[PDB]
Amino acid sequence: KLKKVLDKLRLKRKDISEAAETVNKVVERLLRRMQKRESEFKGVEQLNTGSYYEHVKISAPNEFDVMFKLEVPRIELQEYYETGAFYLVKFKRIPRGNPLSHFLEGEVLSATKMLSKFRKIIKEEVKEIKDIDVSVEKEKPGSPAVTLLIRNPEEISVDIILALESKGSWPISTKEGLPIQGWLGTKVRTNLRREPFYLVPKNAKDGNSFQGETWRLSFSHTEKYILNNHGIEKTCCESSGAKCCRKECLKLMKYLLEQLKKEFQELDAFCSYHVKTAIFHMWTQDPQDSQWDPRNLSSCFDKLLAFFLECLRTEKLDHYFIPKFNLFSQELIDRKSKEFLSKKIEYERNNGFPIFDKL
Amino acid sequence: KLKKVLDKLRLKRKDISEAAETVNKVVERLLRRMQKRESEFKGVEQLNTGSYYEHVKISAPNEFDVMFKLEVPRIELQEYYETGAFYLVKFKRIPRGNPLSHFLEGEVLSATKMLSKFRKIIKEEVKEIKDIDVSVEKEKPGSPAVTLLIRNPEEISVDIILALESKGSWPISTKEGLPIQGWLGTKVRTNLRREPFYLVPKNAKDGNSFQGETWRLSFSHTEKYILNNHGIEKTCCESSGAKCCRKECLKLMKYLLEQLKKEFQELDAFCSYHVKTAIFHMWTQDPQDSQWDPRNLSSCFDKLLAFFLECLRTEKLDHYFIPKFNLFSQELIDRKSKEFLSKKIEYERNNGFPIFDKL
DNA sequence: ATCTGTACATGTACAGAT
DNA sequence: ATCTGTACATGTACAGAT
DNA sequence: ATCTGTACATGTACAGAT
DNA sequence: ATCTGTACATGTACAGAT
Ligand SMILES: Nc1nc(=O)c2ncn([C@@H]3O[C@@H]4COP(=O)(O)O[C@H]5[C@@H](O)[C@H](n6cnc7c(N)ncnc76)O[C@@H]5COP(=O)(O)O[C@@H]3[C@@H]4O)c2[nH]1
Ligand SMILES: Nc1nc(=O)c2ncn([C@@H]3O[C@@H]4COP(=O)(O)O[C@H]5[C@@H](O)[C@H](n6cnc7c(N)ncnc76)O[C@@H]5COP(=O)(O)O[C@@H]3[C@@H]4O)c2[nH]1
Ligand SMILES: [Zn+2]
Ligand SMILES: [Zn+2]
Repeated sequence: KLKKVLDKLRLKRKDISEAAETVNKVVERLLRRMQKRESEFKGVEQLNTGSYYEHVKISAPNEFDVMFKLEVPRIELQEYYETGAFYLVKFKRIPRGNPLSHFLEGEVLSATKMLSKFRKIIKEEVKEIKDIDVSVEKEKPGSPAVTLLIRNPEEISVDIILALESKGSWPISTKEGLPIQGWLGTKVRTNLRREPFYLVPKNAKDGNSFQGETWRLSFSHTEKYILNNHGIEKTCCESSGAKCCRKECLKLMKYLLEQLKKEFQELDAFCSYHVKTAIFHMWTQDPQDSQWDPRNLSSCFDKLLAFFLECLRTEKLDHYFIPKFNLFSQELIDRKSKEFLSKKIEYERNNGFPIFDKL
Repeated sequence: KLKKVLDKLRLKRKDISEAAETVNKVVERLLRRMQKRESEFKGVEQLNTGSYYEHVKISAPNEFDVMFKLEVPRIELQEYYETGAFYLVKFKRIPRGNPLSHFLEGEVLSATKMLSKFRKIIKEEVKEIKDIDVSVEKEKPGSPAVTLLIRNPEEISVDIILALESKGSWPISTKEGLPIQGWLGTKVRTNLRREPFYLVPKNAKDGNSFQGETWRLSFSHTEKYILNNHGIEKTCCESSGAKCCRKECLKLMKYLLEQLKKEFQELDAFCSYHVKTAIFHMWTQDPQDSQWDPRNLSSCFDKLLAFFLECLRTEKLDHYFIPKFNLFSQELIDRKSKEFLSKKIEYERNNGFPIFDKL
């Protein structure tokens, strides 16, 4: 039943090969451009993130996410009023003459300006490439990405995401986040929090305050580690261990949402990150690998579904790394929208998911 | 029962404080002296190893192992007669002002010369210490250590072990070693094998060829890791996890052997590394954390005893990292000594462990 | 001036103490 | 059940080197 | 400092086994 | 139907070389 759907969603070796050689050509070229050109982004480094590199991409290999991360030195952060996830970045002491002088304002590092130069460089280099059909997608407000459209023959999107890499303690808003103690352990949590944290040029809204200079926290690196080290036993899904169905529940849920979203404009507010967050919480609630036995795929998916509905009903979905940050606040997502998704999901669930059969 | 014995073997904090303050001073001063002038050992680095840092030291904190390890860049290893564990080290390059030219014995690096110099410097530094009563112990045949004897009132041994560090991949003799795949897993094993490997002086005084140019492999770093990360579950012995009794079993077995060795000179051939190796094999054999439940301390200890007895009776105890290196070979330990230990352990096992009550 | 090796600063798992 | 000393990892300050 | 080489994890594919 | 085992492919870490 769901086995058949997973067979459908499973990427094909040839397709992965073909898509990857092309994306890697383009990304390589861009990345070389960033340092080989005496730019203000010299020293930038590649970190692949997201579904494809987490092995939870479904249907086709047509979306690739990449961070270009730049080690900015000692910076001071300021919480963009009690969101937890948004900040203004100032320099403790401006060492001066540095690459990012012209991105500053009043001791503040403007996300908009820096992103716009990043973008300008990217468009410029993209015009300079002749063996691949590749263009730059129109900018979306509220997006930290510069997105590329490649037509191999087939359509592939690539998000190039500029990120500041900071090596200090994680911000205090994350102190109670990443609650993996009973699941992946305290040693894993402590190690993960010894890793750098990332800031991303996503603008905060209202259109009120310092919208354009605002950055946002990102833990794409931590999420990648988790997705690939997801068991309570060290050998989960390893060649000398036993398979679980955690990844496949993520795939099915992502598929449900993708399908519902294709059909219904009313679901625009919702996204795959909501599903990823919800399953992270579920993996926390039920840490034992035995609670994700492949033979229990259906019930596992069902429990995931019920949890998601609960989140819609209570209108609460806390960011996994930032507890105070409610992804389903009435501010972010309209109540009517959550009732709508609730009803659609309940429909599909109660009728053996007809929408898994269509295209 | 055995729990009361473990209560007796538990180290006291006040003792730990006292011993560690002194040990750390002396080690600190030696490492610093090595790091000075134009000594051959400049660049040497410190790695604390063995029981005390594995948290399996018993009775008193009166023994400390510390590795002074030196990276040796270009390096070629020749195996010593298919023994798996023993090698000659050759620099197939030119000195270029090499600090180790002085120890070169025509293409090869001499263990005994290097050790001799290391030791001479240590002795010299120890003379300049007037705070505490610390002396250098008479050299022991077959020992890669310069041993210090500190009278901190209480007598304390500090083994300063000279080591060569190579960052290349491990020698082929270890390919089928470290069989942790069904226990700690493939990712863990790959990571450990990405770590450097060590070489320490064999320093036998037997009389055989290449006696003073023979080094032995060492993985005390890896062993430390395994001891501190010993569960199939990432949360084993953590604060949101379940305690197991693996280390407690190691403690009991170490204690049985120590008591017997102090009573009977017949057991000089045996050492604690034998029980460490046996228990690593047991942990591979019985990988589930539920096979080391604290409630089953007697059973677990007993199965360990049973296993160990067979090793004596079949004359086989494979080095965990080097399969073909048999620690109980006829050539290392006499059948009489093995029979003697077998009978001692059998007796102990079948009559309440009276030796646990001694002293 | 600027640079950087050394060692202090901070955090927490582990396991003894109370 | 909580409190707490050691070992250990990583971030960062500044003296003395350049 | 930038790059290639090596090893092995993560995947898919598909013929022969259960 | 599912499992197993071999072949096939990419992603990622990091030693070591110029
Ligand atoms: N990845 C991610 N992290 C979030 O915290 C987040 N919050 C909302 N969303 C939305 O989920 C959807 C799917 O994300 P995808 O990864 O496929 O592409 C994302 C991703 O490649 C990148 N991106 C967005 N936020 C971040 C982030 N915090 N860190 C790194 N990359 C990010 O920009 C793309 C678009 O972001 P948005 O147009 O703002 O909204 C996304 C998107 O609609 C998020 N997506
Ligand atoms: N650690 C260790 N690794 C071995 O492969 C080995 N083979 C035999 N032995 C013997 O176990 C006994 C207890 O070891 P301990 O750790 O307390 O002190 C050891 C330890 O501090 C150190 N040492 C010995 N072998 C090594 C080694 N291979 N690597 C690092 N250090 C070592 O020098 C001390 C004396 O060594 P030996 O007199 O050669 O024989 C030892 C010892 O009699 C070994 N011990
Ligand atoms: Zn798994
Ligand atoms: Zn344990």
